[PDB]
Amino acid sequence: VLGTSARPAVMPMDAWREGDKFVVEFDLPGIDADSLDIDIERNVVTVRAERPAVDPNREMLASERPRGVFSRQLVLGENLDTARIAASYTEGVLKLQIPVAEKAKPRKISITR
Amino acid sequence: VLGTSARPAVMPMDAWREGDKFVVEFDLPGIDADSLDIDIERNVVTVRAERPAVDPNREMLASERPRGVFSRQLVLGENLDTARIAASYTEGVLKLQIPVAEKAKPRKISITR
Amino acid sequence: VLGTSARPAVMPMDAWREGDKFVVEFDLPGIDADSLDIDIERNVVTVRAERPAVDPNREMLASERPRGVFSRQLVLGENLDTARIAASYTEGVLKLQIPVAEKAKPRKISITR
Amino acid sequence: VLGTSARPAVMPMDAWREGDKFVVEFDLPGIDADSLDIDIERNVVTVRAERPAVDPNREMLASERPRGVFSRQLVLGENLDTARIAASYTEGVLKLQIPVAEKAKPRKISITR
Amino acid sequence: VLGTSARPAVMPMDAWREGDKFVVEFDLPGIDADSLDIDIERNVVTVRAERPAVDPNREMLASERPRGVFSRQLVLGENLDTARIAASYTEGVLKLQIPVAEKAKPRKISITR
Amino acid sequence: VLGTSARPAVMPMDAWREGDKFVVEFDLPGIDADSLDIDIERNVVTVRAERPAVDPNREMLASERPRGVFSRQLVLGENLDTARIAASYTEGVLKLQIPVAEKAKPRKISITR
Amino acid sequence: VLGTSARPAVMPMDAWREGDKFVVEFDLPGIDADSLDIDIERNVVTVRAERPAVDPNREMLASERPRGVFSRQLVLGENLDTARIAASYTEGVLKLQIPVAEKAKPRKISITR
Amino acid sequence: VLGTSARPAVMPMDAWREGDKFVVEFDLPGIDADSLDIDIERNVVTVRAERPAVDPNREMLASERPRGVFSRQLVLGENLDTARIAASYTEGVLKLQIPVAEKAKPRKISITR
Amino acid sequence: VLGTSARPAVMPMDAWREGDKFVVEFDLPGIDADSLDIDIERNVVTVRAERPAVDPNREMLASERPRGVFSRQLVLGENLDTARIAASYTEGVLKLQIPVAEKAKPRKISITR
Amino acid sequence: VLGTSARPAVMPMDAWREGDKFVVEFDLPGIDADSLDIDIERNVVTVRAERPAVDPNREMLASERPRGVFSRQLVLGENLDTARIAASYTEGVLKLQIPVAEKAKPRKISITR
Amino acid sequence: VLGTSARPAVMPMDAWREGDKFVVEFDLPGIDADSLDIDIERNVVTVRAERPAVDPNREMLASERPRGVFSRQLVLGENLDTARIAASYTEGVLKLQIPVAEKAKPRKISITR
Amino acid sequence: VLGTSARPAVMPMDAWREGDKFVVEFDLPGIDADSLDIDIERNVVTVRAERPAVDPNREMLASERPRGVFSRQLVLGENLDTARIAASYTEGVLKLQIPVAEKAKPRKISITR
Amino acid sequence: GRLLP
Amino acid sequence: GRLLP
Amino acid sequence: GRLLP
Amino acid sequence: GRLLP
Amino acid sequence: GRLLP
Amino acid sequence: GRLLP
Amino acid sequence: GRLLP
Amino acid sequence: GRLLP
Amino acid sequence: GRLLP
Amino acid sequence: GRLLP
Amino acid sequence: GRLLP
Amino acid sequence: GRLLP
Ligand SMILES: [Cl-]
Ligand SMILES: [Cl-]
Ligand SMILES: [Cl-]
Ligand SMILES: [Cl-]
Ligand SMILES: [Cl-]
Ligand SMILES: [Cl-]
Ligand SMILES: [Cl-]
Ligand SMILES: [Cl-]
Ligand SMILES: [Cl-]
Ligand SMILES: [Cl-]
Ligand SMILES: [Cl-]
Ligand SMILES: [Cl-]
Ligand SMILES: [Cl-]
Ligand SMILES: [Cl-]
Ligand SMILES: [Cl-]
Ligand SMILES: [Cl-]
Ligand SMILES: [Cl-]
Ligand SMILES: [Cl-]
Ligand SMILES: [Cl-]
Ligand SMILES: [Cl-]
Ligand SMILES: [Cl-]
Ligand SMILES: [Cl-]
Ligand SMILES: [Cl-]
Ligand SMILES: [Cl-]
Ligand SMILES: [Cl-]
Ligand SMILES: [Cl-]
Ligand SMILES: [Cl-]
Ligand SMILES: [Cl-]
Ligand SMILES: [Cl-]
Ligand SMILES: [Cl-]
Ligand SMILES: [Cl-]
Ligand SMILES: [Cl-]
Ligand SMILES: [Cl-]
Ligand SMILES: [Cl-]
Ligand SMILES: [Cl-]
Ligand SMILES: [Cl-]
Ligand SMILES: [Cl-]
Ligand SMILES: [Cl-]
Ligand SMILES: [Cl-]
Ligand SMILES: [Cl-]
Ligand SMILES: [Cl-]
Ligand SMILES: [Cl-]
Ligand code: NA
Ligand code: NA
Ligand code: NA
Ligand code: NA
Ligand code: NA
Ligand code: NA
Ligand code: NA
Ligand code: NA
Ligand code: NA
Ligand code: NA
Ligand code: NA
Ligand code: NA
Ligand code: NA
Ligand code: NA
Ligand code: NA
Ligand code: NA
Ligand code: NA
Ligand code: NA
Ligand code: NA
Ligand code: NA
Ligand code: NA
Ligand code: NA
Ligand code: NA
Ligand code: NA
Repeated sequence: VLGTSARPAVMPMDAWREGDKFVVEFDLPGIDADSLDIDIERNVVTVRAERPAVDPNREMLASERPRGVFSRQLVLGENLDTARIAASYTEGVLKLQIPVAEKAKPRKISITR
Repeated sequence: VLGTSARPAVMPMDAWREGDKFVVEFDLPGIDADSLDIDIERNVVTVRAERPAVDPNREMLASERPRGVFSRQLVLGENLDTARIAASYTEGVLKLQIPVAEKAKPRKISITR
Repeated sequence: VLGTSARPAVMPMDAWREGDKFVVEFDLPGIDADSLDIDIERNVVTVRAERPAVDPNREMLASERPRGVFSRQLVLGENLDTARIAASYTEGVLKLQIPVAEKAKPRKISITR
Repeated sequence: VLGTSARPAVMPMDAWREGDKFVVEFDLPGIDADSLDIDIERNVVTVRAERPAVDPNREMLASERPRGVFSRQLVLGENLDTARIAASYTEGVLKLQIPVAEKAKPRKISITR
Repeated sequence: VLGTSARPAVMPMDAWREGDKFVVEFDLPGIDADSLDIDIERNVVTVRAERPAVDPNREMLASERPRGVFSRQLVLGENLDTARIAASYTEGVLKLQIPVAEKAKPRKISITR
Repeated sequence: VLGTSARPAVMPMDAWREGDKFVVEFDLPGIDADSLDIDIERNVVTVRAERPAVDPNREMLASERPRGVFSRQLVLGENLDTARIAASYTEGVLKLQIPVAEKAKPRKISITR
Repeated sequence: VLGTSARPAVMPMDAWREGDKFVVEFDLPGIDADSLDIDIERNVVTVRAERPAVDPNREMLASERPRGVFSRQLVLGENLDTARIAASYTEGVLKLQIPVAEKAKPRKISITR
Repeated sequence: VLGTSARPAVMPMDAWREGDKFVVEFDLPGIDADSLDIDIERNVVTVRAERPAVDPNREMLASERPRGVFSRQLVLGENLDTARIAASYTEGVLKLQIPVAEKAKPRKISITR
Repeated sequence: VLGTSARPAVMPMDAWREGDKFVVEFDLPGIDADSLDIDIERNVVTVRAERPAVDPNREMLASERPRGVFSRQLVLGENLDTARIAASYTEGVLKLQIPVAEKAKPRKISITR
Repeated sequence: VLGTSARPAVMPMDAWREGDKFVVEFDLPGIDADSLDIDIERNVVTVRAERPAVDPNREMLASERPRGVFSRQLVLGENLDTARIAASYTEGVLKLQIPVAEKAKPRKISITR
Repeated sequence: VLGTSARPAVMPMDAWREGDKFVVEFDLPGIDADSLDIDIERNVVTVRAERPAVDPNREMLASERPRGVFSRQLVLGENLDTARIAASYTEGVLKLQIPVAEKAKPRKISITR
Repeated sequence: VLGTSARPAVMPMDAWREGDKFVVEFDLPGIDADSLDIDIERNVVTVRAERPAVDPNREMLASERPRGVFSRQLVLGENLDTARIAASYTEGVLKLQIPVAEKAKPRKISITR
Repeated sequence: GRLLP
Repeated sequence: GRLLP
Repeated sequence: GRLLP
Repeated sequence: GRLLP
Repeated sequence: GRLLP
Repeated sequence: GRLLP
Repeated sequence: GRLLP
Repeated sequence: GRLLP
Repeated sequence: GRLLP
Repeated sequence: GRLLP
Repeated sequence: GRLLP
Repeated sequence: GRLLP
């Protein structure tokens, strides 16, 4: 598996709401911080990472770990204060924390029967 | 994906010879060190890790990351000094380093044509 | 089939424009109205329903009907007056009616040959 | 999906014994009662429904819901009083209730070891 | 593989006519006789067995053997004297022996060419 | 494809009601009439045919046509006068004609809404 | 299955050499002779048949038999006297018999070792 | 392959950033310009084309080329000046050129380690 | 998808007879005429095209369009005047027109019944 | 399914540690004890069984049960006293019991962080 | 894998033009030269080989290598001097060398734009 | 197919016991002897071969034959005198002959019933 | 004309 | 409550 | 010895 | 009546 | 905490 | 207008 | 040049 | 009796 | 060096 | 109780 | 002649 | 550096 910009490798995600924060965690083991990039653009968060390809002159006996470009885009709802995103990378897990900023007097749709 | 002892989750592996050492690396993100266990028994190295299941009372919006028991067994050749294995865990990568201890006067099989 | 928040069961949809209204219908048989929730957030409509799991102490001879959490999200275009959504549930069909509110002087892209 | 008499669309079924009654429920959303037909013939119950095809002149933006002929046949055991079947259709669920009429002095097969 | 009443595990079957008897054999290893049930109802024989699930507190290193509810139904022809069924269980094989009771003056359909 | 008694080759079927007769046609090309057998037993019609295997000493350049035992069983409804079945074989098509004998005062199940 | 000119239905074929004749047989049950066409063009034999579609106003209970256009093309070797092809249709089998006309002094390729 | 409004045929896409322009190209061979429609609505560009079905009275010997409705929707980022889209169609390729209009003082998310 | 000489990319084809001409059309969008080559050799027409690979230094965000070598070979019947082939390329469609030159007194094979 | 020496049929296995014993159980119904062979060679246990093929002159109506050669090889760890293996066969289950003989002062690999 | 005349085993092929010769190589290991046959008939080369089946009385522990009849047919272009084919078999590779004999004044098809 | 050290191409194997010798044969056509390497290490035999990739400047018309690194490892039983392995390569078949050296007084496991 | 699929 | 699967 | 598949 | 597939 | 699948 | 599939 | 896959 | 597969 | 795939 | 999968 | 599959 | 796949 070698991810490219046009066909990125995907990384698995857990996402959950923790009270007033929305949290997303990605398994992104073995990434150098120079690679990690988090782009925010209105409601959309894009995570991009790279793991370099193995030296072509190196004979691997096993080479199962995914390499190249990783990318995933999250479309967040309007109540997420994307501007206040906090990001951390530890133990090979990229964790994003976005505050939830509920609008006042939210719509509640009733269903007719 | 929930790995059990009888059907463990598998983790990807790179393995290569680096001069006088054999190196194996596993992607094992987000493991607490209390979980990691490396058992050596003659020539066989077994790696076992656990990532706890999510609290059943927690509503996940995405839960793609593999959880439960991870396990992989490596059958190493006789020239690997398994007794002198060195193991490290950083950035979510479990790295094993086994010294290579070549026997004297190794057999070289010739092929008749 | 048991849908969860993180892996919802999906329900089939018909959608069509009827003059000045956009209509969406979902097959959602056997849902108690207490379960149905329709969330609107800017242009996105999210439909959520639940059908309870069968009593574990009940021996079913056939249990093919999907149960648990159903969810589907619709991304609507800007001309849809989502604020004026009307929703009804009858004969096991959830019907949504959204007025279409065309903007003035819409862009018409010409193609060069 | 367009079901025909020769290749009917199938509808999911739950079936269970409730004391002295056998109950079967079908998800059959959005069926006009004029369509529903339940034929009983000795021990076999056949359920037939139709959902009309969409007007060919109607441009659907999504048309995932199954249409055409639905049919399923149930072969019931001898203890089911098929003559006394009760059928109801509500919330898009077709429910059948057949009284169970156990024969006297039923056979109990013993197994030799 | 865990069979339930609504989705039973299936067991393989050999069936053959031996002169005046019809014989069916099932591979049903490791069943306690308290579990085995053979129900006959007119022409239909139903075989039901259960193999208990493994103690959840037991860590299995391999657990490939199918467990839970096994069930298979045989629809027998009219010439089978189902009332005189004989059943035995040995070496993990459930064997059924049904006498064949041919009707007098059987129909022989001729084909026109 | 070589059909056996235990795994018969199947032949395609058209079946339809023609007023007071039920008609079934099978594609069974290249069958010698000595092979064709039609067994009727209460409501069940069983069609059995054989096409001999190719002489093992014959080198075929193509041998795509199915050979061996063909068999299909039809479970007919109670209104079919199976005793009065008529069968013909022409142009490689086996045609069955069964008179329909409707019972008096048939049940018509009404559905409650 | 409905074959068209652009996507013909295919029919199974046996082909073999019988001394001085090459024989091909096709399973083509239920074809009216008005439909069958055999075109020969240099070394290529094309077989074309049609089985009419079922009357759209006829409700079939089973309609498994392939209908529409059947076609298969055979590329024959130079020794086949295609001009002297003989064709017969019986019992739903289309049989072609082409005389084999070996050229004088045929090439025999020897292989160097 | 016949695309409809509800199940459009898809056309392959290349997309890339060329300095201050974002370019998208679609393979859309054999489209009459009367068919091509490009709709822009906020950040979303929708491309719609039609290739007429073949005259039903025309016997095609091969008809592999996709026909009917083609449609693809692109969700563009906020920095794309969709209002200034330029579109051209030549050599069967639909090319879109959207100017990139970067916002001032863009957010750069830093990751904690 | 990158086609090579040994594993060419394939392009879809429509082919039909138009009175005295046989017409073949290929979807071949975005080909430079310098690439297109049509080779005729007795009855066989071979179409070869190339679409250059993307500059390796160009980061594509999507690169779905097939590139490299395209090739398809048509085996034409003897009545096709391949020497008089006419070829045109417009709107990304390669169109071939071959006159049909029927031989005198063609064979008409009769089938015995 | 007919297992051979070169492609043995496989039998399902449960394996678990029970204090000071390692236990393996195989579903091997309907095996004559003359067939069962257990070979031990250093750390490897090989289980071999045979179930005879059905008499070719016997017409089976169903023959689903696997027949022929069954074989499975277990590679046991060094702490298993293979020499003291105990084997029993009852109710169609082959049970192996191997005492666990832990070595003194076992290695415990520590992982650096 | 056991190849027969009617379903031959296939062998992989490399083919390339080397100046004035066309070369084809087949992987055909372990063939006795008595088996190899190369038939040429106008433009078509047919390669046929046989590898005998294993003695039925021999118990193989692995028998993965393909056996029986191998066959592949090549349709060569008119410029190939098939009469002057040269064939050699060494190291388990069957190599064919066919001289290329270009016709004078070859057609070059021009494409209109 | 291009085999690498980390994902070797596999070659098919026959293996059998011939009295006092164990024989393994590999289909390895077209290998230069400089490539073949047989490594023995305790009980494990590893076979490694390479077939060079085709010159990138060579246009192949077919290139189906597998190239690159081939590798297969055999785990042999204790009775195999691996030190006395004999290897030969002819007709594209690599043949290994290992003497069988049975231990004295071998264990024979009896099974309790 | 009843038949069991 | 018998039913044939 | 009839049985329904 | 726009909707995103 | 809304997110689009 | 003959063509080989 | 942002685009949503 | 030659035929092309 | 023509060959038919 | 070690075993190789 | 033992070998591990 | 030997390892069994
Ligand atoms: Cl990936
Ligand atoms: Cl919480
Ligand atoms: Cl690395
Ligand atoms: Cl896994
Ligand atoms: Cl190095
Ligand atoms: Cl966690
Ligand atoms: Cl870390
Ligand atoms: Cl679902
Ligand atoms: Cl309307
Ligand atoms: Cl319910
Ligand atoms: Cl209702
Ligand atoms: Cl359906
Ligand atoms: Cl109850
Ligand atoms: Cl409707
Ligand atoms: Cl099962
Ligand atoms: Cl007998
Ligand atoms: Cl148990
Ligand atoms: Cl069949
Ligand atoms: Cl009629
Ligand atoms: Cl025949
Ligand atoms: Cl077909
Ligand atoms: Cl003969
Ligand atoms: Cl007909
Ligand atoms: Cl006839
Ligand atoms: Cl498409
Ligand atoms: Cl650039
Ligand atoms: Cl057109
Ligand atoms: Cl392609
Ligand atoms: Cl015309
Ligand atoms: Cl381009
Ligand atoms: Cl153009
Ligand atoms: Cl098996
Ligand atoms: Cl215990
Ligand atoms: Cl037996
Ligand atoms: Cl027993
Ligand atoms: Cl093959
Ligand atoms: Cl060259
Ligand atoms: Cl051999
Ligand atoms: Cl391979
Ligand atoms: Cl021998
Ligand atoms: Cl080579
Ligand atoms: Cl050689
Ligand atoms: Na949540
Ligand atoms: Na998203
Ligand atoms: Na290495
Ligand atoms: Na290993
Ligand atoms: Na619409
Ligand atoms: Na949507
Ligand atoms: Na029940
Ligand atoms: Na039933
Ligand atoms: Na029998
Ligand atoms: Na049955
Ligand atoms: Na009918
Ligand atoms: Na039936
Ligand atoms: Na022949
Ligand atoms: Na042919
Ligand atoms: Na780009
Ligand atoms: Na998009
Ligand atoms: Na035509
Ligand atoms: Na062709
Ligand atoms: Na255990
Ligand atoms: Na093992
Ligand atoms: Na070439
Ligand atoms: Na060819
Ligand atoms: Na052997
Ligand atoms: Na092995």
